[PDB]
Amino acid sequence: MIINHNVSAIFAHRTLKSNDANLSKDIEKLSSGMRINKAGDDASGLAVSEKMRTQIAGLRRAEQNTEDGMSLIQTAEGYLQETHEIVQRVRVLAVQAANGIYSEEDRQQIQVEVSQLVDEIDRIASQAEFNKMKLLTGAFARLNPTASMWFHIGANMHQRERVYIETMNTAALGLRNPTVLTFISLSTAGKANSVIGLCDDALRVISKQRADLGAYYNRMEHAAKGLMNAYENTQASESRIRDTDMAEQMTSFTRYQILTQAATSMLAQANMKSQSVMR
Amino acid sequence: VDELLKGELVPENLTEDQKKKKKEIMEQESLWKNPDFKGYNKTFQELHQLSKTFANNQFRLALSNYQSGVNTIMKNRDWVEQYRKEEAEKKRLDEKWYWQKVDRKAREERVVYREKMKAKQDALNYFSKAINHLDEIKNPDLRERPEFKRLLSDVYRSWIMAEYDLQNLPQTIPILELYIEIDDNEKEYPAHKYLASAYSFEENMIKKTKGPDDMLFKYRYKKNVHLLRATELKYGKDSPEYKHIVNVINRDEVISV
Amino acid sequence: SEVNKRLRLHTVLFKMKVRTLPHKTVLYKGKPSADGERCEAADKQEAQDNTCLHLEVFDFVGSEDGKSSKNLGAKFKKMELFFEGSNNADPDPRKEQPRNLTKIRTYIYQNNFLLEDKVISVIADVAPNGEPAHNDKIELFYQHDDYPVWGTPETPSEKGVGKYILSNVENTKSNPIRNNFKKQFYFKNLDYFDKLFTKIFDYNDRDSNKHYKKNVEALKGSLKY
Repeated sequence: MIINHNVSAIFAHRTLKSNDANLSKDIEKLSSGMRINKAGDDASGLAVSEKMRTQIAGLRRAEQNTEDGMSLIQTAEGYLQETHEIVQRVRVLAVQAANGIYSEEDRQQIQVEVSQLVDEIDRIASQAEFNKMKLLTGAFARLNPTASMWFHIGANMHQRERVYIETMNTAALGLRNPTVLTFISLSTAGKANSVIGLCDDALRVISKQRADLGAYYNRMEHAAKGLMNAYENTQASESRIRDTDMAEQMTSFTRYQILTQAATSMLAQANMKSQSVMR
Repeated sequence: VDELLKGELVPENLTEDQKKKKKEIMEQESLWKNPDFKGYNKTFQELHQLSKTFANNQFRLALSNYQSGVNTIMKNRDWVEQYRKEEAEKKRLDEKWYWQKVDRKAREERVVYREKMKAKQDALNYFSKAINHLDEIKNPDLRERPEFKRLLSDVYRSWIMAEYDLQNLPQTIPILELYIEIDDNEKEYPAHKYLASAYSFEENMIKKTKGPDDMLFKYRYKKNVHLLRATELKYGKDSPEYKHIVNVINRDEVISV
Repeated sequence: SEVNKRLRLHTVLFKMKVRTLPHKTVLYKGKPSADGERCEAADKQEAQDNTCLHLEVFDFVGSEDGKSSKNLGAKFKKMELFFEGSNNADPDPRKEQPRNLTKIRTYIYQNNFLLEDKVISVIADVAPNGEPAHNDKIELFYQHDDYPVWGTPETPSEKGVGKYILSNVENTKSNPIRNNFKKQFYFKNLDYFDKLFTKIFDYNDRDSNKHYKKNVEALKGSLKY
């Protein structure tokens, strides 16, 4: 019998080498929890998985971007609430000042409060801020803006929407002349009567701006709910491609582990087989 | 001679060297042609405000605003006349008592006054725009041109009249004092009459609020000076009107014997 | 076109004292200058020696954006009428028959300060009335940023640059530049200025009618007592 070489040992070692590599690949999938770990497992699957992972991070960030946009809209709408009450107060004061029983001094005492209210309207317009950006001064208007406000509410390049906020000072409300800068007065009964109409126009402008911001807020609420829905579906799609089945992978791991034991047992048999003819 | 006949401030078109320099500047500008260029440093671009083209454009903007204001005033006057004619010419089948006619006349006066005030406010807005446009012509030589003086005088006069008719008397004083420094405008007695009224209003407002005596004396002296000047310009010196105004001012002012 | 005949009907304004004008409109009467390039305003606007009509309308760059008040630039459109022969001895402008037009010059100007862009276009018709087709005596000039110099002739080597008579342009079916110009610009421009002249006449006659009515009202006012 041939003793120079052991072909049976070579075959048993070749089988053992291949199954040992299959065991290593099963350990990688079990310890990391991912079906695809290195290039060569599933190149097409990895490319789709990594594209989905970018979308999942983008959708989650886009959802965060939307809520920040809602915060800015909510913040801006809060400032106009104070502006609305002041103009209502001027409007009730103008009805009283329009009556004929008062004198010049009583109407001047009404104008004393009217001046404070106009100044407070101007102050609100000047100091309304979100993250150090003025909102009510006219920067984000439509006609002659100095800046634009876009909310990036998607995960891709051009998925952004625009928001407009008009000027909300005394001049923009028709309560102050934009060229001369004199404002409304209640010190005369005739002037008080015409102020009543001016307050009505001012209130309509404020009511219109609040409706616009409420419209902006409602749309962002729908988008944020949709982005969360999109995020859940995409992550489920990514998991189905990338994440390994632990129960199924454990079965593969056990099969290869036993195959290694059988190959090792037979390899020890092939080495001893050669000694038979030495007797 | 009409200084506004051409509707322009200065006519822009001679030396051979100047023509050569202009040609070389044009050739230089051709090489560096870039309409998208925007100067980060504004000084060199703001040098354009001293040129003739900038002054012509601003002059025509001011002229357009001034014409709009004058149009407002004249159209309102025509409307008032036509409205009075129409109100007089229409039939009143339910008007049989005198007090009803009195009430109708009062209603017409109310309507006319409201329309007049509205027109005055709009014209004043236009005239203020014209003043702002004329204020930013920074060439001292171009501000010395007869056309500039004519337009400035017209705009100042219209603004003063509108602001006075809106009962904003103190605001007209700086404009009047600027107005009487142009050409021989100091020799027009209406300006001094307006100044006398406005300074009288200022003195009365100081007296009413119990303000400082220095301001009261200053306003009274200015009012008396401009009243006497208006009297002399319209009626002549050593005239009975002049003597009467002298007596009134002597009574009004503080003197020491 | 026959509008050139109509432009001879505006000789009535020569002896008509113009006091009412449209917004941002300039009109004056004068004599031809050296070489007959433009109209020089006369000291007396009612003399019979006046032989030219100058009508100009100006606007502002950025007016279509509502930004005229920002002083972004200047633009205006004007054209000048030139006549020959002294005007009649009678001073009445109401009865005036058309006279012969020596030349018709149109001028389009635009200057954008922000872009440093200046464009000037000039059309001169030195044979206005006499032939329905006088393309050889119609001068077209285009100047951008003061280039080319004023009065620069056009050479056939460099076509489209410099002062070129209308006969130098091609009028093929492939490129009907002659026909496109005539149909689009020239007819409308001449009609616009003719209608402006007629509107000026209408307003300055309504002025006299209003004066007569005002005198009638003043006289009627004395019947109440």
